Amino acid sequence: PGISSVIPTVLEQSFDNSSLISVKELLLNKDLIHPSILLLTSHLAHYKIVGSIPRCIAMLEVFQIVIKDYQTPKGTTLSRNLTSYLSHQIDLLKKARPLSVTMGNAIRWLKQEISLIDPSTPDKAAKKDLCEKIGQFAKEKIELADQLIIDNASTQIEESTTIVTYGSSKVLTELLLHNAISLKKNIKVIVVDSRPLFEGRKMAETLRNAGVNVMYALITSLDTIFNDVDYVFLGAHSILSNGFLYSRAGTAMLAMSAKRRNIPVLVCCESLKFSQRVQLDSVTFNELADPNDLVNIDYENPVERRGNKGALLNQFIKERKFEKKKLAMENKPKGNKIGGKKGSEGESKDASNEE
Amino acid sequence: PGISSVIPTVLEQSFDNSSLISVKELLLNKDLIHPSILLLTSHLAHYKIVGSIPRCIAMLEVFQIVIKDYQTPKGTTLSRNLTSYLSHQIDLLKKARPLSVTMGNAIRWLKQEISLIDPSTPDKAAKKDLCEKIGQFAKEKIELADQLIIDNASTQIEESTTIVTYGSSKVLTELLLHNAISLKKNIKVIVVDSRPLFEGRKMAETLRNAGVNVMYALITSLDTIFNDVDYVFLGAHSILSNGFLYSRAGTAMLAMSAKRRNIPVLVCCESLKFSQRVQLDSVTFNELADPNDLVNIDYENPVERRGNKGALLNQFIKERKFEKKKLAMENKPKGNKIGGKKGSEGESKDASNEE
Amino acid sequence: HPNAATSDVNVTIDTFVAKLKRRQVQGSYAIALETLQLLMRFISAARWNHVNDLIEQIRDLGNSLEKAHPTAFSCGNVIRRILAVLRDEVEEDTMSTTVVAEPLISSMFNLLQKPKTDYRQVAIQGIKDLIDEIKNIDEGIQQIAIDLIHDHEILLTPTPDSKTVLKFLITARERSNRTFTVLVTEGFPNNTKNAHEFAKKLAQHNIETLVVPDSAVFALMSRVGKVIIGTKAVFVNGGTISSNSGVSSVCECAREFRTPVFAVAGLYKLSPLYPFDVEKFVEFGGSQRILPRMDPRKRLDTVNQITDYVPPENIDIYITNVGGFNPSFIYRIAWDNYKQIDVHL
Repeated sequence: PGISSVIPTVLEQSFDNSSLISVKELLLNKDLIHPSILLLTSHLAHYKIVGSIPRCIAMLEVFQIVIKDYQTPKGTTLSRNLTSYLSHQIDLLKKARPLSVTMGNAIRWLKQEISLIDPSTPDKAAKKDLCEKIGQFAKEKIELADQLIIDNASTQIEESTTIVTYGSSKVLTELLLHNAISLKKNIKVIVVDSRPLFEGRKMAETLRNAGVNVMYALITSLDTIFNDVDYVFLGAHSILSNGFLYSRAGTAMLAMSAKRRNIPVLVCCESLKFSQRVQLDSVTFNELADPNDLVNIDYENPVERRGNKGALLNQFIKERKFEKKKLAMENKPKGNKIGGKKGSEGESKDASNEE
Repeated sequence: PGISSVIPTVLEQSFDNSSLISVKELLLNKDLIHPSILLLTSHLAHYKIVGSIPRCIAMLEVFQIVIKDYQTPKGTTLSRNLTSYLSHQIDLLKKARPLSVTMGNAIRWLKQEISLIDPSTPDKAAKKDLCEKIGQFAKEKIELADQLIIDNASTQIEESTTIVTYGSSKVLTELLLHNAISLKKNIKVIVVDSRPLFEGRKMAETLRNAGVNVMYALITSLDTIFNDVDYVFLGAHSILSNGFLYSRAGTAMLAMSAKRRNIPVLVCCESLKFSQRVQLDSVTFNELADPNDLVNIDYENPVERRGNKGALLNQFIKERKFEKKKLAMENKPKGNKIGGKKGSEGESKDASNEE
Repeated sequence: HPNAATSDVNVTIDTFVAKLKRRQVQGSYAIALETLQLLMRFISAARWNHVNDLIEQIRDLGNSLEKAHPTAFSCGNVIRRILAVLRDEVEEDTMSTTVVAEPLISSMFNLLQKPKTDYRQVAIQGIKDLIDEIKNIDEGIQQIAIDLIHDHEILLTPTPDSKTVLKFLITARERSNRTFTVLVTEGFPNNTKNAHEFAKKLAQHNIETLVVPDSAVFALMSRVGKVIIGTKAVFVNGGTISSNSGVSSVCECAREFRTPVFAVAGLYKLSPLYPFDVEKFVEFGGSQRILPRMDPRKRLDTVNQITDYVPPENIDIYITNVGGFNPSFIYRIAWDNYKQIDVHL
């Protein structure tokens, strides 16, 4: 399969719920691995733009491509080693960087589809209808859902709106853009961003490219802009059957602040982002990358500089860890807008049986 | 010379700072000690009645007695090895049961007195005036203050009362008794007890000795107790530089409960008990004692049953530990009744530099 | 009074002004020292014999300095302290020159109802005393600090910059048996380098280091035991202005999760001016150290501030050379060295 273990950075006395590293620079790859998967892995390893929603879509696309490239062998049948291949791919993905609930759901659906069509139907005719149906699924459980989200937002969001957000959630970006150019309104949109990533920055750039009045924000002082701020969406990633949000960065802090000062916090979601698994704190299941993302003096991303920073083992014990995904709270995100239109996160799994 | 080492039971893991060990049964000591101090120490160690108010008084009395008995040596002056003797006494006291804030104050006063009349005087003229002075002081800063507090309390009650109580606060006993007898109101008293030392039981007995309408319960039995009932009273030991309630055991929970259930709490204090030692937690310095305070199986104190438990040093991996002095939450108890009638505990050290 | 005689009478006033405005001077303590030196210079060469006039002149001088810089307060505070020192002495003197007791140290109703000597040497001595105080605060805080730290407790430290706070930490760490682990936020705009330096210093002594992103506090707070600050300015109703970056949100988090908040403090660092609005006292920061290139700046709006203000709703103790004090109480402390007259100069 390749190379595993033998890597820098200590085990860390504080927080070790999941493993931390893998395969970045390619050598001795197996003679059957599809290049699209490899390229995706390479991307994700040092990714700026994507998070949750587009990733899944990309994965789906890749899978479709693979299916297109695949034909029924003379010896082995259509359902003989496909599942094994899928499993291998999943394992590779895991090794690269842990995944999302939507992805899991998609995998499950794929598995179901594999079972559904019997290994006796014409092979050319089989994948003809398969790729169509997958496309249909994609349209419905993503694009249609996005449309529905947009429409939900439309009825709720007032005449002239100031919207403050965090992240790179593509749906929200789309919504903002819609508000700007399609339906046409005044939009004071403020975005916040952290040290290691530049998601917020990217979003701001995108907004500028569409022509919007934007405020660029950082952690050290959020309050300075609120103390005015009227309506707020958070960086949606995954909901659990408790009624929380496993989400990106110090969104939780922001939510808390919102709760303290006047207004509720609200979130839009897709009716396939939901899990049935549950957790309740920012210790439960941590999403980690390398402590190398914060060695360089900020400004840009690829720089290469000489100064002082660069000690993970050199000096007398130095641990420089962080987190990507944390716990957003329950009592505060009262709003949820999905493929089933409406509801509260207090109603944490009232659509999970309805499906 | 003295005795050290040989301590009972396992030392646990946390809260490992204060003296809790020792001479429970005596075996050889130094040869010029007056035995009244020793007797007092023996009493205090195995005491089940004392609670902040009387200890200091007792100490004062003992000191008076010592002074009365004191003979000035034929050789050296009135204070040469006297200081050494005093130090030894202090050491003995600490070994037996820690010096409280009141005790510290008393010690300070003694030291001041020592400085006041420096070596030049004979015997029956100096100590004649010293003893009288100290008596007068006792009369002033203590008894009269208590009386004042009582009378303040007297007015504090208006029309119709139903109360819940805790603690071996002599003053509180006096208060409630006064209510019962020489005020003839509609005074209802509900009692809460505690396992480490039986104060609640004593209180109940005292009430009975008047013939009071008495309900009786404990720390846990409260949720049903409020199903009309208004007043709640506590008896603090000492207040620090911070304004925090650095007192005995089962208070804080009760206070919290009271806060939750709508009608507030009032505590009583003395104008000498304040300290310049600064702490904000239970862990810093606490009354810690032998786990023998948790051996008895309910009902009474002397029963001794061979039921389920009765070992500690042979119990491999078991950490039985309890605390006696607590640090209650600052904003919770509303009214405090000191020498200047009434005030908020936000005062903290308003009388400390006043001296 | 303007700067007409105060240029050739005393040498480096202009230099001091430059240091203040253009920030050539580094360190609040250093600023204080400079102010003291200036005062000394004022005293030594110049002669007055008339006292009230001199006092008024000094007040004016202080006032002007304060008006020159609306967020550096040490300079002002030192001057105020000196004024206070002078005033009591003057009051004492008056009573001898001409030739009632209060319930406590100071009365309230005396403000509504109608109430040559070696003075120069005394004044000289005062400055020396002040200097000495400034030098050895830590030798007076040391045995009030090691009264509230235990074993197996995680210690959060945002904004670690000063030589005081570091020394306090070192003293604690010397007793290495006392178990404490240090979480340090980097502090995005300016604190970064300083934070790194602090971490290095900790490592030098053998103190366990954990480097923290500012977004990630909610994920840490439930595990955090005790929190220590090393502030620049202390205020009336209990709050502080701390040396830059990531303190407000932290405090909010603490309040939510209920966390103990220590603060290393000094009375000369403490100000008797009341902060009433965010719209004034909070000092903003440079976008220069955010994003290079200025053509994206046409449409977007970057918001950043250096030094931040704290509401008193959160912090709980002020570990001084005198002792740890309550925030909803510290006014009394200030008044035990300052007045209500020396406020709006």
